[PDB]
Amino acid sequence: STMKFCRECNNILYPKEDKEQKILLYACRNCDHQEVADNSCVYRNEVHHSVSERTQILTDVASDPTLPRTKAVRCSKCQHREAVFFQATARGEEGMTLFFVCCNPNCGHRWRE
Amino acid sequence: PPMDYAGSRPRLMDHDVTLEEIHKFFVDYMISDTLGVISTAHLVHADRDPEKARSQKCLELANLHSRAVDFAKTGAPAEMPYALKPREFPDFLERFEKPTYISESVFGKLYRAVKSSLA
Amino acid sequence: AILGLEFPYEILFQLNALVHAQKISLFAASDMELIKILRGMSLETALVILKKLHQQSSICYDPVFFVKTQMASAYKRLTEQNIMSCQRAYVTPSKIYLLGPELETANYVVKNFAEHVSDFMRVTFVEEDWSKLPANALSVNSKEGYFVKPSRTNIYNRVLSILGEGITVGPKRFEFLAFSASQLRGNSVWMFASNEKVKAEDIREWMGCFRKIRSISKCAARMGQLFSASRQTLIVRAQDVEQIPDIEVTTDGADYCFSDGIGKISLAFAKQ
Ligand SMILES: [Zn+2]
Ligand SMILES: [Zn+2]
Repeated sequence: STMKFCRECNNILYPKEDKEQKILLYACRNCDHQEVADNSCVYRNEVHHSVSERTQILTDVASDPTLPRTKAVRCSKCQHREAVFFQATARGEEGMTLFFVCCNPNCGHRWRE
Repeated sequence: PPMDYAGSRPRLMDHDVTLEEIHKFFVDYMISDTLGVISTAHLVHADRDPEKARSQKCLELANLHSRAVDFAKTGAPAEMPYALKPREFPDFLERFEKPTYISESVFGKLYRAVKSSLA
Repeated sequence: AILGLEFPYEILFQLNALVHAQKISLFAASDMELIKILRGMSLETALVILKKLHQQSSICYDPVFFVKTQMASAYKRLTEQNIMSCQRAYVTPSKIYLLGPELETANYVVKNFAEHVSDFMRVTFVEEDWSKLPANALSVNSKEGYFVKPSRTNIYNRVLSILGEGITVGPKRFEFLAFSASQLRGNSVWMFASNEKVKAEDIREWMGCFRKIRSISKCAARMGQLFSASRQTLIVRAQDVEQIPDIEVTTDGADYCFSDGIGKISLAFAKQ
C-alpha cells in the first residue's frame, strides 16, 4: 500500500526480492533504475471496519450493543427492580466483576456485586 | 432449611501492597459500617410485623447482616438501604431521645413483668 | 527544640499527658524553672510526684509550688501474668489526648520484644466526645454529574496523613505495624516507635511474609490476627509435623467442607 517515484523518470516503482542481493529493491518498468529501499516496508494499512460506506446509518449494523437489563435485583436507595448489569475490570483488581446501575431516572445509584 | 453460606467473590490485586491501600481500607472501614444497626432493625421489624422471620424482609436483613459480618474478611460493603430504617424503638431500649412505642410482643410482656417486679 | 538536652522520654510523655488532661495549661509547664527542677532528681520520686499531681481533684495553677511542697520486673510480670504498661493515645480532629501508661494484658508480639515496652502505643481515632466517628463526618455524599460520587472531607485527609507520616512524641516517631480484628471494629491500631536496633519493618518481616496474599482485607486480617492474648509454652521445631488429608463433599453444586479448622492432638502434648 506504498508507492514512490524514481528520480530518473518520475514513474511508479514496484517492490521485488532478489535471492542473491538478499535486500529489498525498487525498480520501474518505464526506465532502467534500481534503488535501495528504506525501512523494508512494502505494506502498512490500519485495520478499519469502514467497508459498508454510506450504509451503516440506514441499516442498523448494531456496532455498539446495548447493555442487558434485569429485574431480579432490587435497588438499595429506591425500591426499583429494573437495573443494568455488565462486567468490567476494577481500578487495580484482576478478572471481571459484575456491576449494577439503577434504571430509575430519579435514583442514579450504582453498586457492585 | 438454613440459608446459603456462599460469600462474595474475593478481590485480588495485580501488585503487591505498598502500605497505602491498607490504610485506605482501614479508613474506609468507618464509612458504611452498618453492622450494629442491622440487628436493631431486624428486632424492630420482628416485634412490629407478626409472623416474624417468615417474610422476605427478614431474609433480606439476615443476608445483609451476613454480608456485613463478611466485610471484615472481604471488602464487600453492607449497603444498608434507606427504606429499611425502623424510625421507631420499643420500650426496652436506651434511646430515650428517639420516639418510643409500646410493644405487645413477648419482649414487651417480659419488660412489663420486670418493671412490675421492680416497682 | 526548646529543651535541647538529655531529658528522659518517660517524664516528657507524663508531662504531655498532664498537659493534655485538664490539670495544667501549656505555658504553666513550659517554663525554665519547672524543667530545671525536674531535670536532675530521683526517677521513682519524680514518677510518684507526677502521678500524685495527675491525681489532683482540681486544676493546678502553680506546679512549681506543688512539686516543692511535695518533697527487670517487666519480664517477670510478662512471664507470670503478661502484665505490661502500654501507652494509649486518642486522636481527635481538633487535638490528641494521651491517656498514659495504662496497665493491660500483654499480647504475643511483645514477648520477644519486651525491651521496647515504651515503643508500643495504642492509637484510637475518636470524635471530640471520645465517641465513634459518624458516617457523615467522613466521605459525605454529593450528586455531581449523572451519578452520585462521595466527596472526601478534610478529616479523611487528616487521618490519612496521620497514618502515613506518623505521630511524633518527643524523640520518637511511631510507625504503623498492624491492627487486630477487634481493633478494626473499634478504630484502633498499633504503632511502634522506630529504633536503631529494631524497626517497624523488621517486626513486620519477622512476623511473616505477607506478599503472597493479593487481597487487601485478607492481608490485613492475617497480619493482625497474631495479636491476641496468650500464655507462653515450650518451643517445637518444624521436624515433626503431619499432613493428614482432609475430606470434602460436593452436593447440589455446593462446596461443603467438614474440616475447616479442626485438628488432632495427643495425650502427651496435652499433659505438657
Ligand atoms: Zn524510472
Ligand atoms: Zn435506585
